[PDB]
Amino acid sequence: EVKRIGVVGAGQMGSGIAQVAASAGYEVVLVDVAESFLERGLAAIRRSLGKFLEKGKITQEAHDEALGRIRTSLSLEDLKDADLIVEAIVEDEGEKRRLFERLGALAKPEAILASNTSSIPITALARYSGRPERFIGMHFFNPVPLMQLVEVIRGELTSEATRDVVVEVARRMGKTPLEVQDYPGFISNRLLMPMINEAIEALREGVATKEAIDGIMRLGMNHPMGPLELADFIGLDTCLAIMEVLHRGFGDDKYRPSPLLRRMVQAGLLGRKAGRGFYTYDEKGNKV
Amino acid sequence: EVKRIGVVGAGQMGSGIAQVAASAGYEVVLVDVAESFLERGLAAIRRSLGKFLEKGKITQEAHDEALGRIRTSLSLEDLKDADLIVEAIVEDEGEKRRLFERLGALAKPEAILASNTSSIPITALARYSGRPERFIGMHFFNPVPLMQLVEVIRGELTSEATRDVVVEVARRMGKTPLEVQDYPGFISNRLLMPMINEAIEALREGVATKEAIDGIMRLGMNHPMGPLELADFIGLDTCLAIMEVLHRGFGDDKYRPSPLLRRMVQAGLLGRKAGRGFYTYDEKGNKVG
Amino acid sequence: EVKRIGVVGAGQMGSGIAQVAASAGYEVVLVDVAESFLERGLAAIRRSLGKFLEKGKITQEAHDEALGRIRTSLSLEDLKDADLIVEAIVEDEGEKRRLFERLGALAKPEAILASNTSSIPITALARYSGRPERFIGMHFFNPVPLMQLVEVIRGELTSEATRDVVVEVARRMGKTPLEVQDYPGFISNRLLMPMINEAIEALREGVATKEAIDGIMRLGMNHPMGPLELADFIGLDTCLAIMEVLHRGFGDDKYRPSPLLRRMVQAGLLGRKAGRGFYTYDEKGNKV
Amino acid sequence: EVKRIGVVGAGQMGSGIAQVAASAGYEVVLVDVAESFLERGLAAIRRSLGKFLEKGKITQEAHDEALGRIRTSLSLEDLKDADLIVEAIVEDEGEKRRLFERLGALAKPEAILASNTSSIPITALARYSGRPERFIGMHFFNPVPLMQLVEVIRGELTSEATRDVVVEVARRMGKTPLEVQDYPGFISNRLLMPMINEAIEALREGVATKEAIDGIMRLGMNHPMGPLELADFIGLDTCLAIMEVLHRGFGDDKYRPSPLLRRMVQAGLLGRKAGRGFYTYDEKGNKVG
Amino acid sequence: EVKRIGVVGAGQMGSGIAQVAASAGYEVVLVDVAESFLERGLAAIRRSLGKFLEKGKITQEAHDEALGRIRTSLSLEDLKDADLIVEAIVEDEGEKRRLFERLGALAKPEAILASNTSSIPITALARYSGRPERFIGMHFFNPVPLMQLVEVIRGELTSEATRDVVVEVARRMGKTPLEVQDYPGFISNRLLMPMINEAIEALREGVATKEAIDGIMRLGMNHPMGPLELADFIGLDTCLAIMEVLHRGFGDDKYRPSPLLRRMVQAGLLGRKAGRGFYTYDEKGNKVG
Amino acid sequence: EVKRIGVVGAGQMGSGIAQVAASAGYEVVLVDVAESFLERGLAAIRRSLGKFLEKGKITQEAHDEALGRIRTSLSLEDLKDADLIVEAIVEDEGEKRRLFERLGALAKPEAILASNTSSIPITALARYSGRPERFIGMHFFNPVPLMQLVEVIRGELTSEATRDVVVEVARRMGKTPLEVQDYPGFISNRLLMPMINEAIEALREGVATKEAIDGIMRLGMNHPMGPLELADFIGLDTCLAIMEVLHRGFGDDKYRPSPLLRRMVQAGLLGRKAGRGFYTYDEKGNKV
Ligand SMILES: NC(=O)c1ccc[n+]([C@@H]2O[C@H](COP(=O)([O-])OP(=O)(O)OC[C@H]3O[C@@H](n4cnc5c(N)ncnc54)[C@H](O)[C@@H]3O)[C@@H](O)[C@H]2O)c1
Ligand SMILES: NC(=O)c1ccc[n+]([C@@H]2O[C@H](COP(=O)([O-])OP(=O)(O)OC[C@H]3O[C@@H](n4cnc5c(N)ncnc54)[C@H](O)[C@@H]3O)[C@@H](O)[C@H]2O)c1
Ligand SMILES: NC(=O)c1ccc[n+]([C@@H]2O[C@H](COP(=O)([O-])OP(=O)(O)OC[C@H]3O[C@@H](n4cnc5c(N)ncnc54)[C@H](O)[C@@H]3O)[C@@H](O)[C@H]2O)c1
Ligand SMILES: NC(=O)c1ccc[n+]([C@@H]2O[C@H](COP(=O)([O-])OP(=O)(O)OC[C@H]3O[C@@H](n4cnc5c(N)ncnc54)[C@H](O)[C@@H]3O)[C@@H](O)[C@H]2O)c1
Ligand SMILES: NC(=O)c1ccc[n+]([C@@H]2O[C@H](COP(=O)([O-])OP(=O)(O)OC[C@H]3O[C@@H](n4cnc5c(N)ncnc54)[C@H](O)[C@@H]3O)[C@@H](O)[C@H]2O)c1
Ligand SMILES: NC(=O)c1ccc[n+]([C@@H]2O[C@H](COP(=O)([O-])OP(=O)(O)OC[C@H]3O[C@@H](n4cnc5c(N)ncnc54)[C@H](O)[C@@H]3O)[C@@H](O)[C@H]2O)c1
Repeated sequence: EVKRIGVVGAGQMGSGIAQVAASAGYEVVLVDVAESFLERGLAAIRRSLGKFLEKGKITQEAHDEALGRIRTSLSLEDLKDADLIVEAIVEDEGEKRRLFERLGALAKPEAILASNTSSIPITALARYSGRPERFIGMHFFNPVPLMQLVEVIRGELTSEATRDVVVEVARRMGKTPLEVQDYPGFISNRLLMPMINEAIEALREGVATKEAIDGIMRLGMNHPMGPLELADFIGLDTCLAIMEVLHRGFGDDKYRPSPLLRRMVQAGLLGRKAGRGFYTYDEKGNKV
Repeated sequence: EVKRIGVVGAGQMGSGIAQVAASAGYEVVLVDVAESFLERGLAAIRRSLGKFLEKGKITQEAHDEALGRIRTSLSLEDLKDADLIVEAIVEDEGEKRRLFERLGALAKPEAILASNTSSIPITALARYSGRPERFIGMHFFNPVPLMQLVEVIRGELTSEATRDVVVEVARRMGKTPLEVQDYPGFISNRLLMPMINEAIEALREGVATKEAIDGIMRLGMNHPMGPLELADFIGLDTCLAIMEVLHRGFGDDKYRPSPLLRRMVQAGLLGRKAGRGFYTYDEKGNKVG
Repeated sequence: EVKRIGVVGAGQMGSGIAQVAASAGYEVVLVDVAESFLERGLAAIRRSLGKFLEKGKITQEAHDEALGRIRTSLSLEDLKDADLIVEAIVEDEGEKRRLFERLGALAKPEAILASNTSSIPITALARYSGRPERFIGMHFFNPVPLMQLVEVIRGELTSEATRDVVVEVARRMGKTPLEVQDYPGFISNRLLMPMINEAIEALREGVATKEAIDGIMRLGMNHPMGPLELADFIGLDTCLAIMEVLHRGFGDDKYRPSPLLRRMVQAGLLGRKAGRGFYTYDEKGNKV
Repeated sequence: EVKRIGVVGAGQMGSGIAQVAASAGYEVVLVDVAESFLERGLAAIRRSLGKFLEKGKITQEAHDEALGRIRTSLSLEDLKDADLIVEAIVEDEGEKRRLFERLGALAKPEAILASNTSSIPITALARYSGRPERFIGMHFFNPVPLMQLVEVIRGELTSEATRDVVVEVARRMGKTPLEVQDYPGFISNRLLMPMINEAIEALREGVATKEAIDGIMRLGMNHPMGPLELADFIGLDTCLAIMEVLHRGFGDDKYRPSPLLRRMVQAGLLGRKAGRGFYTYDEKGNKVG
Repeated sequence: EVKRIGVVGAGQMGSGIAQVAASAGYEVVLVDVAESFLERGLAAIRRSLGKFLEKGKITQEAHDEALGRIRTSLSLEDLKDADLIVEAIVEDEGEKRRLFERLGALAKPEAILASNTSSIPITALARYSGRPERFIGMHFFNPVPLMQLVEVIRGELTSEATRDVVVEVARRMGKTPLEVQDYPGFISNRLLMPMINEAIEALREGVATKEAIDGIMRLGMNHPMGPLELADFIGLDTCLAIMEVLHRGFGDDKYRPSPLLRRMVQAGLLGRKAGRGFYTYDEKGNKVG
Repeated sequence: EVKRIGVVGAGQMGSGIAQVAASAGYEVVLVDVAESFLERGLAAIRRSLGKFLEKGKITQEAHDEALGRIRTSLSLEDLKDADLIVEAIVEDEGEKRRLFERLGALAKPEAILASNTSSIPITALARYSGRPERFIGMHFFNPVPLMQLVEVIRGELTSEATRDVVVEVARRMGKTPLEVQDYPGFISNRLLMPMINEAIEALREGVATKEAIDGIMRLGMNHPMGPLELADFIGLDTCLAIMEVLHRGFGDDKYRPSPLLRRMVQAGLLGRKAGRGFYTYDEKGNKV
């Protein structure tokens, strides 16, 4: 039944989702708002599939056939016969709302619509879609070709059938789909971001240096990255937005953002992407 | 310096601290309250040093010399000339208080006293010791011979000199000492335990199953253990006690224990050590069913 | 501006290109698909530099410093910061196309990409690269350490700046760069291969023996090798592929391969590398 | 006298023989029937010499010089001036016969011809060669670069001089040549294979499990591999073929193949190379329980 | 349930079985027919335990306690309350029969009787014992303190319970018990001895020298000893007796002893113990000439 | 303060000294006069570290890191920043003199120079170095990775500081440094070689056979090797050279070489390395 997958957004996540869908044997249409963004997206797909081929993880045939199953477009109308459309556009409720109203109008009636959103309520996006029973969260992990997890998020009205289809797509993509209810932060961000926020509060209070905090979590807890270097990697603007969703969604002070996180974002010290957050980065990323 | 190290408590942590001190070239006196506990402790040390020798991490000489530098005793008086005494007894403020009053009285004036406590304020233990400028937290990670971290916790009155001595001992033990202020949860537990507590709240609220929660944190965040299986490993009684220290010490509802964590502890479902917490364990401590 | 040169293919030509780049003072990253091929390539570089040292063409210092400037790698991503990348992989348009799509995606924007291709249109490879203004033919001659010529081939879109950079690299390598337009056979193969093909036709027609044909061209025209022994040296499969490129590219019967050349290739009589073409060879490649 | 060695067959054994000949300082011409087979052969030689280099058994120079002494060819005529030609082609008497008739015709008169055959009579191959006095068995052990033994097998007509030359080549290859007469199974297969066959019969009779049989021979007799896991390693088709040579060559029921060995081969349960014999193997050739 | 072990025969094997039983924590009564034999037996036990102590494989305490658990006796009646009695007397069916009839009469009803026999059918000895369900083969390997293997041999009537008890005793002795059915040669001798016999036949036929035969099996097959030097080590009289058991028990010419093996035994060339078999030995048992 | 160790001579001793320095955590530069000698040296280091790894005496990490700390070179100038340089070249005073004059000129002023010489006076080599207070004997035992002893030899002018640094390096190498004054034969050779020489004289005089002499010293005195088999192991040329240094240095006939030792050396019967001395050896160096 699922043969054709639409992906909206050829960014960090959408280009990975398009790749894993194509590698699984699905026909893929990847949509964005400018040719330059589509080109940047297929460049990321060629680099990733290229590494899989180089290290003997896939054959020449599978490499070339996967690329052959990806078509790019500037036109949402080219998703009219997709069985599943995965949205991976900017993390902005207004933008996703306008997209899902359009997708609800043009997608064939049996098409499932899915969001890769980190933080926006699945139930709200489901209402904007006009087909809430055929709406679900399909939350991938960065970078998509390397991360086995899909967090599958049921909206209030998500049907059993919708969940079964998306769980099977994840399995065909070589992923482990784990199901969660639509509450603020789902599981992934609800568990991760308050610990990062607590590290930032400990830093503000002078409990320890950034090096001591990151070293304690790496060496003591075997986290691959400490929370402050991880915040820099995610982006401090993204960290703040997720803490605000927890604070506003639970309505509980428990989830208040660190005032130092607010201050860093006001300063534009947004992490690796700005060349500076808690640490300073050179042009390649790497700390200095 | 420091030539002679006392370790009080030949348990899970103290037997590891004794081993790493001995392997570093320090003379060690390991003290407990019964011969059976000392025997269990040196059995753990022989098993660990045995594995290091077998895998070529140490020589026969270093293996034999390390064991040769460890003496056991039932008498605190045998610590009278220790340069550093590390306490690793039961996590109970009253017990540690009575021990530190005794150690303050009998240890030579220049001796530094240290606690491996997970949660009890270093500043309070420092006052009980009678020598707060020569008191410090020296917080090791389980299992001590394998975990490179020492969290070094300054009490209000801990001197620069005391910190310098203990940081150097940790380096000679092959550890990375990272310094933290004496506030509830230090860094390690303040960051870890509220995330475990949040996983337990998500489970109570029906947001996901225990398998989905642990799988998401393992696969998504590359945590070696998910928070619920980790809670079982630490002990749910220990998890609840640390959340209570954060709640009482910060005085902030932010750190309130999950009602499900309280209920599990009331039921005696304490994790691996009880054969059941979030998961069920066999006699070897592996999941079953 | 050019400090770092990538070479893809540690074969007959790529190992020579890597050597002359290293001897010229450039940092070299030499890439192939297996460690054994890289080892075989640096063994050829050590043998050649060893002969240059023995005959007093270079000093011990220059010998050791040249080897010191060559790193081998199985990862194309190690060419991310190369100023110039020269491709010397198998003569197959599909293989080169997939390589150049990958190189275009991973190389820094200012990097120039070049092909050592004998026959494949530079303008086509330039399109596959995604950066045609920064694409050029850089055609070396076998064996690269000994042959002074570089044939520099402008694609339709090759910039003046790209040509200037590659002409300067050739000069720093001690080579004479001579410029040609991207048309079938360039100059080198367009002039050489139809004369070899004509010798094969004269042989098929019974006009003379192979010895008479090669002797006439050696003694009469002062060619170092007659065309039939030269065909055996190049490989009859390579001769046929070049004649096919001339025939298909000009679309002109003038350039039709000799039916005897087709027949020899069907028989696997490919020349020196098969132990037999027009002549019979021993294991060392001498006539018997 | 021996400067130039021909090897026919760039397979498992021939590529090893070529390598050890080249490492010993001989010029080697390695012959096969297709370029792909020659490429596969020199790939195996580069991998092995690469490991010798990595472990400090040889220098970069000796590595490069050894490879420099190996030339490949599709033409038997290129063996016209070889002093010694060692055949390591398919174990098929007809194929070896056609090869040895050709080699006898083209090799210079003083050239010695040798077979690596496991089981075909040396005396018969010697007759096919047309120079039986200059024919001998030179039986190497898998893998050739690692195994010190050469079993040197005299045909009925093999001269003293032929034996002396081949014994000296084996010594220059760093091998221990041990001399045997041309009778079925020589020594190696005559002694080994009937014991493997007996283990298979004991298994068929229900005397013990495969694990008990292999464990008894490993622990009791200090054999590195038990006979059933060894049969799987050799290939049950090869084990059956060698038992048939003993049975037909001695003409004695003493050497009859186990009916269970026949049945396993009829089923295609050939051992490691088929993914299953007595034991089951994964793609890497390790057992799975 | 097994606390007390009887061993009958204080020879090469019985003194080893007594030692490993004592080292495992069992009370041991070691019986023979003369004081000199008992003295020779405990001398071998002191030498072996002495070497374990010197090399630090055991403590002084364990050394002294093991010797303390061994009593010697000339009276079978001293086995009246043994839980397990292991026979290790001369390899003679008549002698073992008379012993087992006596042991069946005097041993307490729940006592298990076991034979270390190399070759005599377990089922026959079981019948002589009068308690076949409580009879089993417990076949140790020379020298017992060093060899991990026990071959456990079920008689036709041996109970599951008897097998379970003897397998557990072997494990407490630090051994690996591997189970086999009572058929001629069990597994160990059925697999080993026909290959030794074949080496002797190849030698008689002039296929190769003794050095070539032993060298081929050492270097080619990674056997620690070649079959001819191994035959000398075992004793050629023992080799012939085991081949006779295979020949008579299977009733199959396949297992006929080599005529050269018979001739060597007729000449008294019995191997190391006679100073000459296939090889010549000095008084220390090293090859000479 | 000692971080970087130079070793000159990649022979039997120098390759062992380089290995033990690298295993102790020092950065090592190993120098010789030809590539083949450096290759033979690192082959011996790989074989030795390989055996330590195989028998579980070291970890994979320690094995790989030790090899990673060794660089080879044909240029003494690469020792310009060594803290300690240990010479282990040919036992020839003229060669060591020319080396130490060069090392004195190029090594940084605080660098200590040490000789592994068996027999040449430390005080003389110290004068050739131009920095006698920073010169010392550091005499290792064959084979270096297995032998715990370092004989530390004070020249007339060797400073306390120089001795302290070299004693500490020996301890970090896992060795037991024992201090001796610079007089002929130091302690090791002064005690050992006259007893070997006496065994040779007893053999020449027909007092006993070589087997009786070696058996008496093994069984009676618990020497692991008898003096004649030991002479074969050391090399009879080395034994003679050491006896000559005792004879010429003390100026005392007491230390005259056995005429049979001179005769054996004149015949080239040098011991294991020649396949024959007092005993005959196979290619593996076992008696025959
Ligand atoms: N980056 C992460 O690690 C990560 C992880 C999980 C989930 N997410 C979520 O995935 C989504 C995408 O994030 P990203 O990191 O890939 O962002 P990105 O900026 O890399 O990509 C966003 C893409 O969407 C395109 N786009 C914007 N508006 C559009 C519209 N109206 N129609 C079509 N295309 C439009 C942009 O041009 C761009 O190509 C967000 O909701 C984010 O919260 C991010
Ligand atoms: N984060 C954690 O996992 C955690 C939690 C709580 C406390 N701890 C800390 O770890 C250390 C001990 O924990 P463990 O897991 O090793 O425990 P354990 O119970 O295995 O060992 C403690 C040892 O102390 C001995 N002991 C008790 N009272 C004593 C006394 N008065 N004098 C001497 N010995 C005495 C006990 O007999 C026992 O051998 C303490 O410093 C404790 O504060 C660990
Ligand atoms: N050989 C000549 O005389 C000659 C003359 C001039 C031009 N050329 C051209 O140069 C090119 C190479 O020729 P050659 O003779 O060196 O061939 P070759 O077969 O010797 O070498 C090709 C190498 O490329 C490697 N390779 C293949 N695909 C690869 C990939 N994707 N990435 C990295 N390495 C890869 C192969 O493993 C091999 O080592 C061809 O385009 C040929 O037409 C050849
Ligand atoms: N593999 C072993 O363990 C082993 C042990 C000892 C002896 N042997 C014997 O060595 C010989 C080779 O065995 P292998 O395992 O190397 O086999 P293999 O199949 O790996 O190699 C045989 C090679 O011979 C080539 N070949 C076949 N017919 C040929 C012909 N007529 N002329 C030229 N080349 C020809 C094939 O192309 C192949 O490359 C056999 O006689 C075998 O019995 C094998
Ligand atoms: N020697 C081996 O390698 C070996 C291997 C395994 C099994 N076995 C078997 O073990 C048994 C013992 O062999 P061994 O090598 O110890 O022999 P042994 O001759 O060394 O010991 C036999 C002992 O039994 C005693 N003995 C004889 N008759 C007796 C009797 N009626 N009552 C009590 N004691 C008596 C003898 O006095 C002697 O002390 C034999 O059945 C033999 O086949 C021996
Ligand atoms: N071999 C022993 O058992 C032993 C014992 C202790 C001391 N020593 C002493 O150690 C020194 C080394 O002896 P060895 O056995 O290692 O000798 P070796 O011949 O094995 O090694 C000497 C190395 O020095 C190199 N060399 C020669 N001149 C050189 C120069 N000018 N610069 C750099 N390298 C140069 C040679 O090429 C060779 O690789 C001698 O002084 C010897 O007396 C030897």
